[PDB]
Amino acid sequence: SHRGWEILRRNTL
Amino acid sequence: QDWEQYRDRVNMLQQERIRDSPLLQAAKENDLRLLKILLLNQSCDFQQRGAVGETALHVAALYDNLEAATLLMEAAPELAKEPALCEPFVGQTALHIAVMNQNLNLVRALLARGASVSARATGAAFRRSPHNLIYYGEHPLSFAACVGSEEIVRLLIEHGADIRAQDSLGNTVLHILILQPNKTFACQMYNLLLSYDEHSDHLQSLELVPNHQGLTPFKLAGVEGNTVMFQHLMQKRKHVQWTCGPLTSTLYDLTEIDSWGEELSFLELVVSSKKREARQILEQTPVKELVSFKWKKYGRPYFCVLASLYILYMICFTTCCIYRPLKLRDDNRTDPRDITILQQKLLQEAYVTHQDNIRLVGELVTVTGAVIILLLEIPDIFRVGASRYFGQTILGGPFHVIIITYASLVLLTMVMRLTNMNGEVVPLSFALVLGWCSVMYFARGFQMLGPFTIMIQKMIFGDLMRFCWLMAVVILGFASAFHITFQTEDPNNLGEFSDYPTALFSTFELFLTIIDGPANYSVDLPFMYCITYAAFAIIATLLMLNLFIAMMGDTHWRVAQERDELWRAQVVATTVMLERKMPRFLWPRSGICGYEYGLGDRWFLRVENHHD
Amino acid sequence: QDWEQYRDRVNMLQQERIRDSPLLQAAKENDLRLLKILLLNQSCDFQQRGAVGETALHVAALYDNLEAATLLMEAAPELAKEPALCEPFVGQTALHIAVMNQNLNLVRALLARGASVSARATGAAFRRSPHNLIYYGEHPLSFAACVGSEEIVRLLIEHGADIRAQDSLGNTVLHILILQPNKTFACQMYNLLLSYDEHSDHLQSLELVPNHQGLTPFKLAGVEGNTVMFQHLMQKRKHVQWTCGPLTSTLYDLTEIDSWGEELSFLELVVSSKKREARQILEQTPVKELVSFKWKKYGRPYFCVLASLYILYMICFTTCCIYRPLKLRDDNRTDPRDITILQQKLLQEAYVTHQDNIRLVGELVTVTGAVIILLLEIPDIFRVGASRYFGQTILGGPFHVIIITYASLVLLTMVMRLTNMNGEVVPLSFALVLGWCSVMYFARGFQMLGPFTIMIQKMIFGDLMRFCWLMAVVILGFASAFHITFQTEDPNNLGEFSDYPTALFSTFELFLTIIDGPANYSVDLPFMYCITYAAFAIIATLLMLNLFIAMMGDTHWRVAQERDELWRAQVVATTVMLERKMPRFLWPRSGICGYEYGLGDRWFLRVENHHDQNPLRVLRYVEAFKC
Amino acid sequence: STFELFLTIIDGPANYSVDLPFMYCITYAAFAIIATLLMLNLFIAMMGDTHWRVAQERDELWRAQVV
Amino acid sequence: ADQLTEEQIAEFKEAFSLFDKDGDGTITTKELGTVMRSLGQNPTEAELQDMINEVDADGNGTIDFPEFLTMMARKMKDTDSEEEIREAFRVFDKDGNGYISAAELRHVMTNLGEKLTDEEVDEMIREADIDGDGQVNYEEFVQMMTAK
Ligand SMILES: [Ca+2]
Ligand SMILES: [Ca+2]
Ligand SMILES: [Ca+2]
Ligand SMILES: [Ca+2]
Repeated sequence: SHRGWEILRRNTL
Repeated sequence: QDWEQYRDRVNMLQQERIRDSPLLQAAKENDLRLLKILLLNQSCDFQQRGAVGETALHVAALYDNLEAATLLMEAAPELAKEPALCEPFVGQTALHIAVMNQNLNLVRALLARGASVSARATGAAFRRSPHNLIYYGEHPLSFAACVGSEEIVRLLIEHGADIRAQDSLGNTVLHILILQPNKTFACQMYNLLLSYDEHSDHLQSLELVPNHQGLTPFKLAGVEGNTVMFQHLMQKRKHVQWTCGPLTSTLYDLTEIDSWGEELSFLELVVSSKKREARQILEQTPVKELVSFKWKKYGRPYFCVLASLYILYMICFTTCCIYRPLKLRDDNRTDPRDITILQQKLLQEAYVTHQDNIRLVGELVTVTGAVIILLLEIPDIFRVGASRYFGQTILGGPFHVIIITYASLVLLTMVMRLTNMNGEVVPLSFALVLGWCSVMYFARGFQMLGPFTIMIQKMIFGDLMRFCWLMAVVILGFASAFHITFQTEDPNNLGEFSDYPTALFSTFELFLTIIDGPANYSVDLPFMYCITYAAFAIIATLLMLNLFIAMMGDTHWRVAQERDELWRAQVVATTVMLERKMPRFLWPRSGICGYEYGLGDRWFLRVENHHD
Repeated sequence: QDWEQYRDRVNMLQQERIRDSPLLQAAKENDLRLLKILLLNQSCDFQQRGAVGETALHVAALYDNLEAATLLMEAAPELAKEPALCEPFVGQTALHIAVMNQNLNLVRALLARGASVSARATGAAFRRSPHNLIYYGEHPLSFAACVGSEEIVRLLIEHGADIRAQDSLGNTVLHILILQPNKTFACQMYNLLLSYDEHSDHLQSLELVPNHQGLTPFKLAGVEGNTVMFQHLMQKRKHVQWTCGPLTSTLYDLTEIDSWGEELSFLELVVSSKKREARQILEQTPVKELVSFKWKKYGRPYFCVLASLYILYMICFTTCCIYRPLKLRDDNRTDPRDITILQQKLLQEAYVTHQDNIRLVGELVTVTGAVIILLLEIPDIFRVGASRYFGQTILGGPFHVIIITYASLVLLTMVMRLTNMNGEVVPLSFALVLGWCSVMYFARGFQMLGPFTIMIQKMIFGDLMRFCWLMAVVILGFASAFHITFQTEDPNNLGEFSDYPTALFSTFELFLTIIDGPANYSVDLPFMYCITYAAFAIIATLLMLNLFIAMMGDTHWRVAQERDELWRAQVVATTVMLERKMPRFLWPRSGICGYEYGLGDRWFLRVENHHDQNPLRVLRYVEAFKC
Repeated sequence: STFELFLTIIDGPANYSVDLPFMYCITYAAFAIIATLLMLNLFIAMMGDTHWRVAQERDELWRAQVV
Repeated sequence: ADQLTEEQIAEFKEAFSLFDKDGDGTITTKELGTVMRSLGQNPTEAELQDMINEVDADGNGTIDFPEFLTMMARKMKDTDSEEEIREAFRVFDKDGNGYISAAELRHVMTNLGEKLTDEEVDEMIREADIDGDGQVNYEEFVQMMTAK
């Protein structure tokens, strides 16, 4: 889901 | 030799025969100056072929070779009419392989010579099977419809490909689109093929041509779970009434969904299909509102009436088991092998009381309540498939095994009575633990108890069995080691392993921390037992029993979403079970008909949505 | 002193010697007017160097200095031929450091003076090791191949770098590409280096030059798990037969994958490799279809025959343990220390019944069923490495320890018999709980029982041991405190802690809630016991035993994906075990050969895939062609 | 003895040769459900939930503990 | 060569095998017509040889995988992005073939601490995968990172 991609976006930032 | 190993060698033997001739080598290499010098002098019998039985036109078409094909069609135009002859490629002509590679000019050059556009390809590599990677059917119009190329398809209707032609499985060309992987292209090929449909045909339209097992193409999408092709078939069955701002009131046709007068209904074939994607048709917008209206209006109180009729029945069965004809025993139990403690034998045949005549009317309920189960569950064995019925776990599943094994054991204890058989206690106690755990079947009507009783089924097969194979290995190793060290010991002071059956039982009970650890502190236990016990306390009831809670704790949220849309496919599959079993006094025909609101005799259903 | 502390000081001592001379300081600073004024008058012996042994050309090349290099090559061209001399940098010349920094003109100026392109760099900082960050080999062609610079590589083939030259480990330059981190560049450097390969060589081609431990470069990718370099080596071993629409029927070569006549096969070196990425070669498209065809056709029924031969064997062993020669005991047990309750001693040596002759034929099965294990498991110790064999947990792992310790204990109870030893019960009961929990080895052939029995292994080492160290600490603290408060108490009414061995045992049993809490309600227990027990009920069987279910509940889904691709590497590693053990009457050679379908004598395998005809993965590339 | 029953250490106090008072069995069925069905197994659930929440926090807390 | 995109070469290497599915050795201009007709483009005869003799540098009208990288370096004219997620793509991928894959994306939620099931990580790819091959591209990784 789109929820999982917002964690990978968060971890590089 | 395996059958995959047979076709692997033929496809390699085709390569040796291509190297065998200079013609077939020049057929695939496009070297036209090695082609033209050959068939000018000594014009060979081109009947020399590969082991597949394929002509030089086939080899020059299996590869994208425009030029080498047309040179072989000029000097020999009779190559266009020849099929392949080996038993897995029967009937594949040169038009088929030209269609398959989407060689547009190679279709025209073959169609200009009168290629047979109805050549059936009855090879063993073309039929639908789990071994063949693509199922495209037989006719070359079907080969063009399932490659998503609209130009070849328009080229075969103009040269007379019969669109209503069906293959050996009965599938017409509109069926084979529904079995395709690329589901969004076949929806657009349905609009292309119905635009060439025969106008004012004598028979039915092409959307209703059945199969060789009876599946309409609209019925096939519900079986294979082609939800995209389901919504494109519902385009021609809705009539948008009005759009009052944001709302929209459409009116679904519901003739081929409900399927009132039919043996195998549409919803019966969807909820019983072996495809895992078949359950997704029961969430589409004309079916989701249909089977919920069948469930909330009639299906839920006609289940709760039935769920409360059975728990009232099973209470009457145990009450006729607790009261059971037992008399005092006279054979002075301390005389024969004083280990035994029996003190009630049976009654031979005697009902002469007053508080047992009220038991016989209760017993007779259990006999006629068992044979009703063997009258309502026995004819359902053969109409689903006798193993598809016991193992589909959507339509009952492993409750019909239980409800029949229970009902046999009430008809088995009836044979234990009326003949004065002594072992009456054996089929009764199996009848209770199968009779009561069949009340669990009626848990599917409630959202509280519905998805949980799928999880007990999904753990008792997938997860309890993978643990209990790994404990029959372990607790045989420690029950054997416990019977060794206490065979030489005194069974009068520590008798937890007096026999090898009790040693297998007391080791299984220790593992579950049910029985206390066998220890008598007033005697000296053998030191070999304590070393074997510390390992048994660590391997069994530290590691294994708590890994079970870990593993079942891990495979619960993996299938927590799978258990949720499996119960929504279970309330549908009990509605279709109940609409078929219950008489038509109950369950009036779902939908609003059109005989008074005049647009036909079809039974319509209205769905009003609010799209943002 | 550590060896990391030795090289740290040399790399700092190099900086003092650079400050020591004005030349080496001007070598790295490019101050050419401090260079030119120096070597015009009193032309020094440039043998003065750093502690690394490096010339002024080396210092002017370790930094990107084009100008300061060429000024030191004009007045002294013999600096180009000199190596470094210290023991961790032996053989590093000026061409190597110029190659390493990808200084393109510095390679040409050194190559114009005849720099030795075959100078081996045998320093202790250049060899392959877990301590050195990069392994590039020895020859300067290899230094240029592993930096991903194609211009230096084309410059060394024209000046005669022997491409077949191998370093001290035996690795040629095509090996050192496979050990690189940047795996996608070395695939393109394989296509560059084979284009300069020696045409019609007398020896083998460069794709087949072995190592100093016997590894072909195709065999090295399977060991190191270089899956990208594996698919580029399979480019030259497939022959695309036809593409009938969406399908494609390729024909893999399978000569260097299967490796029929060889001691250490290719698949034996992949499933036994210490790299965790080595298991990924068993999912590539010519190997996944190969080891599954070896498993479904022969490997699974030849395992189930063996899995049912062993459970039939172990049933015959326990049946010969349950029936065992016990006679009644005559030494009136209430006379010697009436705590004891023995009543069966042994038989001395007597088989004279009828229902024990059928036991001796069963016993003899267990002796010859144990020595077969010590004949099929003992030679396998030394060919894998005797500790790589007992601890790799892909090829058996901690079942070969069990299957040998079991089979010794059947050959140990045979020594307990035939000599009338009294303690026969001790090696038999260890033989059952090791013999039956070795049936667990045959759980790897079934998908139901396969991945679960890896999890029992991954918890009994990683997670049960980290708990049982934290409970031997705890339950020693409460068994000691329970032996204190019941030493002064009467052991006749509450005897759960009569001895300190039983106190360590009854405290371990209480923790697992097996034994009930020791309480006698007809007597007054000491109040110090109830205070110690409420802490033992909270620390042990509230916190610790339920944290165990929490921790094992947490580290189950962490390695639920790791346990799944570890079992797929376990069904392969039992196939390669079974193809090697079973005779060649069984297991015919996998693949279709080509002696009748004429293209050679290599044994081919056909894989037919259906790749989707999605337009979006093609339309971007046919538009860059059209416009 | 009530704290020991909750942890299923001591067996449920029952003497089958005498008649226990019926008020005890009603209070015991609630004590078997509230304490050792709900609460003791919610403990394994809650500690099972707050283990992976601080599994990353416990890892960089030990690296600050070896320092 | 000095185009300097290590992960686009692993994309082009799969992309070059698409055109050269026919045959093992490189592009033969009828092997480009095969994939052009697969799209239904139907290109005219003697316009294929022109479309390849304007990319080919070294005669011998077949174009090969080094020459394939020359043209795609000239197109996709130039992007100067943030360079930080291009570093993070290579650490999320542990096989280094330039595709993230189906299983490796589950291999990072297992390490980052997310309780994500097998279907939901498959749902993560389907949103991210424009060409729909089941493994996200590096460019699909960029478009799923900084575009929003
Ligand atoms: Ca080619
Ligand atoms: Ca070229
Ligand atoms: Ca990957
Ligand atoms: Ca992609």
